Amino acid sequence: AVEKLTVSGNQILAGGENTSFAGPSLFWSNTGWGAEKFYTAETVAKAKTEFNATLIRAAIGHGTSTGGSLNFDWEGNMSRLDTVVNAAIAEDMYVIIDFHSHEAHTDQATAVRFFEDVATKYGQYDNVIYEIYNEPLQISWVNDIKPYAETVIDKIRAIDPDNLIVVGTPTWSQDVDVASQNPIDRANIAYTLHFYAGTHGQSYRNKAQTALDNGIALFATEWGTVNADGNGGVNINETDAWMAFFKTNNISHANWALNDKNEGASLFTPGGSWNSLTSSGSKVKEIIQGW
Amino acid sequence: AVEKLTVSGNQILAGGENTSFAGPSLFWSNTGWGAEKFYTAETVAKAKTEFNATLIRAAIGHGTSTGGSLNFDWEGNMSRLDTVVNAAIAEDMYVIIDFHSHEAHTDQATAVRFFEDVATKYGQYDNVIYEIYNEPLQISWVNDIKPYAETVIDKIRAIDPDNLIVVGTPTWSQDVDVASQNPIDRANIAYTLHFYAGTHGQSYRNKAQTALDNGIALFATEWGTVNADGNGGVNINETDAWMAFFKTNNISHANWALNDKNEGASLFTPGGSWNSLTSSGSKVKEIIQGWGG
Ligand SMILES: OC[C@H]1O[C@@H](O[C@H]2[C@H](O)[C@@H](O)[C@H](O)O[C@@H]2CO)[C@H](O)[C@@H](O)[C@@H]1O
Repeated sequence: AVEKLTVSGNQILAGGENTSFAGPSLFWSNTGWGAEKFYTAETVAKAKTEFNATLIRAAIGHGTSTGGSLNFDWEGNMSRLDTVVNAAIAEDMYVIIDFHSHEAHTDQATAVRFFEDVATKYGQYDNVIYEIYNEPLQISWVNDIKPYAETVIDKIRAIDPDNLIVVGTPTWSQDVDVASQNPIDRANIAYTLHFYAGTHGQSYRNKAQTALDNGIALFATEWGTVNADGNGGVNINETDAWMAFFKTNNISHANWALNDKNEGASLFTPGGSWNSLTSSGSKVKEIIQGW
Repeated sequence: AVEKLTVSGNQILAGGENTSFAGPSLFWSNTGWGAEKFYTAETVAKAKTEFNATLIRAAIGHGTSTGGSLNFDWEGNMSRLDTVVNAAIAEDMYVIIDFHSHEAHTDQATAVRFFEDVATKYGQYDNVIYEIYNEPLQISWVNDIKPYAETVIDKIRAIDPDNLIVVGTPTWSQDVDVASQNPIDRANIAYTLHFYAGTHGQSYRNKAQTALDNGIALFATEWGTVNADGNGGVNINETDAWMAFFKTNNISHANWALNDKNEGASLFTPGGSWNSLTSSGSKVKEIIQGWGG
């Protein structure tokens, strides 16, 4: 079993203690996107045996115009999620159930369906973390994200009252500072912080520091060692700066992405696996093993 | 009236004869979960006229941290159970009173309260079948489930001495083979077997075969035609394989679930009922209608 997660001030506690966890985020679960082969019990086990990962994020794709997402293949995506969640539980790892969307607030009925479903099927497990809105775009925290979050949090809690729920923030989950000015009034809520080392520097970390200073807990559910588009070279200086920042603030994180697509963010070289890591994968392996 | 259910060897006898019954299992009775609307006398009557169902399972939600369960709304869940039980008696159908939990052994005070109340109110009826622990998880049969079971069975039996009590087994009630190695020394006790056609096949039937061969009777109080992930299509051939295994061994069963949630296991389409069945609903209706009721 894993320790239950709760929020106290700007800290997420595990079994009542200050600590943090590191693991990989699976790539989009979308049918046709190539990462389906990774949504397996075998891969979840490998994340643990190879990197000593303590968590794994299931990025269940959502989007009314996003091919192969929940809007086009509910069954396939939900089946992949089920496989990963059950494996995570069996491996004593946390599983971040991510409604991987950039438009959750405009397709609310689908979001509610997704969350009532996951809360019903997996809510009893302390391993389960709900990530209700991956990456909101340049929208309003108070008027777009917050109302949607309150609605979804309440729908989830009518089924599963105990849990840590991580809420996306404006501008691809960078504006944790804006969210911190008007936090959500519900128990155990953390806020999403996303960054890509080759694009987001100190100024982005400053925004995260502001959020922590304002009293909200952060969870970096997705981050890359490369550029913001998921490609390019590994920026060690910025990656190390960000990891140091996370370590000294007990911020848990999931790296993008356990996949083999021909892009720098992939942990594996194209058609490769755990024995053929990319430059990003090699760095991520050390970070996770050393966490 | 319905025949008295007893256990002899690995067989459940009705009035002393070998036979089995089939019917639908209602979804979680929980307040706010959308299935409360199905816990009605009309639904029980319709399960009989539409599907020829001879039983109906009332899945009364339980969970200290399970929203809308008996722990949060005692009266609401109990009232729904009451409506279904009385209708079952009025329709000459068996009613499986299911303490729908994944944690009964860790909240025994609630389990005892629930069972003493139900045994006191409905124990006089032979229609009543007690299912004391829906689905134990990764726990011990000998160290966790069995002690819990003996305690609850004794609490029930002190009030209602005649009835069939079905006990959950490890790993979502799949480990009947494990339970068969150390059976409970109480009269008329059957053991729970749960499976989903799209996920569990011959290896799971083999575990059940091990249990039967070891001397214990089984009752498949919950089963689905689809994948265990609740979604997906109906696996016709595997469902038939399981139904043949049940028919030949006279194992009674309740299908999951008489509900309208948009998932493969629901018998009905969203906002639908008896005249608007899902692919699973059509298959389940076929099985129940031709079972023997
Ligand atoms: O290859 C599948 C799909 O990828 C899309 O880009 C991804 C990118 O690979 C991933 O790293 C990032 O996190 O998300 C984007 C999608 O927003 C690409 O845009 C699609 O054409 C392609 O089919």
